[PDB]
Amino acid sequence: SPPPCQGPIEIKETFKYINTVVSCLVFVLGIIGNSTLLYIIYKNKCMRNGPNILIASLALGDLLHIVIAIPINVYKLLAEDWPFGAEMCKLVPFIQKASVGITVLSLCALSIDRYRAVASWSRIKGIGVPKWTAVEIVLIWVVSVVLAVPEAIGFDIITMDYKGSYLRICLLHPVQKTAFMQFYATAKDWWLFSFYFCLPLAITAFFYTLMTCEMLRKNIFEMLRIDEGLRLKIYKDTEGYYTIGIGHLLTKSPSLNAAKSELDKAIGRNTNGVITKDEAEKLFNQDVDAAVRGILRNAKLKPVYDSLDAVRRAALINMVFQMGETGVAGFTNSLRMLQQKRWDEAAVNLAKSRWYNQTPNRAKRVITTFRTGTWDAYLNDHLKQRREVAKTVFCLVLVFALCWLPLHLARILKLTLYNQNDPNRCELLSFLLVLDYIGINMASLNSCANPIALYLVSKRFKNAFKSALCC
Amino acid sequence: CTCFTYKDKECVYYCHLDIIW
Ligand SMILES: CCCCCCCC/C=C/CCCCCCCC(=O)OC[C@H](O)CO
Ligand SMILES: CCCCCCCC/C=C/CCCCCCCC(=O)OC[C@H](O)CO
Ligand SMILES: CCCCCCCC/C=C\CCCCCCCC(=O)OC[C@H](O)CO
Ligand SMILES: CCCCCCCC/C=C\CCCCCCCC(=O)OC[C@H](O)CO
Ligand SMILES: CCCCCCCC/C=C\CCCCCCCC(=O)OC[C@H](O)CO
Ligand SMILES: CCCCCCCC/C=C\CCCCCCCC(=O)OC[C@H](O)CO
Ligand SMILES: CCCCCCCC/C=C\CCCCCCCC(=O)OC[C@H](O)CO
Ligand SMILES: CCCCCCCC/C=C\CCCCCCCC(=O)OC[C@H](O)CO
Ligand SMILES: CCCCCCCC/C=C\CCCCCCCC(=O)OC[C@H](O)CO
Repeated sequence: SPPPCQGPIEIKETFKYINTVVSCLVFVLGIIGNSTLLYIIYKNKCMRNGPNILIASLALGDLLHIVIAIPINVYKLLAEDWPFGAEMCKLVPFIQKASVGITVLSLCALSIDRYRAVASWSRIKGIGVPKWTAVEIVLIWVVSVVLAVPEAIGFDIITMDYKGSYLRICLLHPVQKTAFMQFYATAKDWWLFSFYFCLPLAITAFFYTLMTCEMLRKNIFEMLRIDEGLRLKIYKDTEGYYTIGIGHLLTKSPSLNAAKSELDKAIGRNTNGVITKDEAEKLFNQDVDAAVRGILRNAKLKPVYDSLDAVRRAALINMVFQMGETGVAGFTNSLRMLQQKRWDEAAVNLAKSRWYNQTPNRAKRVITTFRTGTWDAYLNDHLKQRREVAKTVFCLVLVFALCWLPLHLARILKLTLYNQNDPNRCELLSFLLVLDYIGINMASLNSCANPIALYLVSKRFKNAFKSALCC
Repeated sequence: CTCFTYKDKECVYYCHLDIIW
């Protein structure tokens, strides 16, 4: 039997003041933001697509979480009591974990949907809400609800005499009745850390990484499409040679039939000299892989290519597409400047070349890419859209991680540091109370923060919030 | 909030003051 403590368990009033001000701000701001987000999505037929319906599910989860988590924990902090009976003792943490499930599974679903939007070539572009997304969301909600059931079984009101005074305490009571519930009581906080924090962080980081890798390939395609054109019919390049797609040389033979037979071989069907954009994109991706393999077999180009970031690598591939491996190797001083990361110097030197004199528009764009390491010289609607999708996913995931980490660390610290035999353990318990109430406020700040992140990252949402709130 | 045993009245009192989570 554990000894009593030598010191008190208490929460200082100054902390109660600060924490309650934060709670009220998160509550008011979170209800307004997520309600306005939902109204934006419902009111505008232009806002009802795959991802925004998933965002609607996230926003509903935000509202559910804020309403179930903040008021009851403000009350516990100030009243230090439980007047609501056993049924509410079970229902509140049940609904609370259901709403966390909806939040994290909706975030996961959004990261997968945004990846699919970049990677799928057969996805029909348009305003529709796919059949599967409707069942996707129902499953998210059913699963979130089922996974929260142990909270409703395990929580209950117990009574104790504590140094004279009778207390009624709502908690996940020790001594659960079945083997499963006993295990849940001991593992719950590792379960929440694993399934509701680590696992969605791993899933969204994985799909975000797949998505940004794919966006890099799309950007190289768009860059060379701007500089060399996408030609779906066989044409003759500046030297007279039959070519197709994005500068894909078919043959140097003067026979159009010979070019057609090569084309049919590379595509695997009878094209009669005409291919689809998807076919040209696959051809282009192979041409890029081949150009890269050649760059890495070239002792003058490999050191430079290795040292460059992914964007500047694309500019180098761009020059190799235009003038071949041997021509690019001729820029000896410019390649050295690039390898030493003297961007502005390399940019001024490249503009003094015969290459710039012959194709100045293209060279200016490639040089801007070398100078800045950005895609700015190739900005079009597809690039603006990709930047925004990337920033949306990154920001939602990062704010999730930062907001929810404190509450998990609070529960893990108790698991790892609390020694029930220590007569001084109530100083740790008093500290954990502070971390816990902070953790609740930070977790609810996530629900409050999601509408704000969309406002700042998405021009479409920014203007939608303006119409709904500033008018 | 949970505790290893009911007999740890300090932990149970802490759960009485603690967040619902
Ligand atoms: C407990 C034993 C197992 C029983 C568990 C099942 C019963 C509770 C589940 C309810 C979720 C039902 C699906 C509700 C889906 C709501 C989705 C939603 O609101 O998404 C907004 C979006 O705008 C949509 O178009
Ligand atoms: C415990 C951690 C506490 C703090 C945790 C954060 C939660 C509160 C933040 C809300 C704003 C979040 C969204 C901020 C988005 C930044 C602006 C932005 O992304 O702009 C993109 C623009 O298109 C090009 O930069
Ligand atoms: C109005 C909506 C648009 C504007 C958006 C911002 C709104 C801010 C309003 C309220 C948050 C702050 C209210 C502060 C309430 C403080 C109560 C309090 O601190 O009392 C606890 C005390 O410690 C007990 O011992
Ligand atoms: C099923 C859905 C459940 C929905 C949520 C149900 C729980 C809401 C309960 C209380 C919120 C109270 C908000 C803050 C009220 C503070 C009052 C207080 O703390 O009392 C002062 C104390 O007596 C000083 O000594
Ligand atoms: C997330 C928003 C929607 C939330 C609502 C969705 C609809 C509720 C459906 C099923 C819940 C079933 C409740 C689980 C049954 C209660 C178990 C229980 O009370 O166990 C006590 C124990 O036996 C000691 O007496
Ligand atoms: C950049 C993101 C990469 C993808 C995400 C990978 C999965 C996320 C797992 C952990 C993140 C948080 C880790 C830090 C949080 C504290 C962990 C901790 O305290 O545990 C120590 C030990 O287990 C005794 O408790
Ligand atoms: C923005 C997201 C990141 C913010 C993350 C905030 C996490 C919690 C902060 C500090 C806890 C540091 C640990 C404090 C340990 C106190 C040790 C103690 O008080 O006692 C030890 C005990 O006696 C031994 O049995
Ligand atoms: C007159 C009102 C106060 C003046 C204005 C202050 C502004 C507060 C802002 C940041 C403070 C950081 C808060 C960090 C919370 C830590 C609380 C804590 O650790 O206290 C536990 C104590 O040990 C229990 O025994
Ligand atoms: C957008 C960014 C929002 C930023 C918002 C402000 C962040 C302030 C948070 C923590 C500072 C707290 C400093 C450390 C507090 C704990 C120190 C400690 O160990 O307390 C002693 C303990 O109470 C002995 O009983």
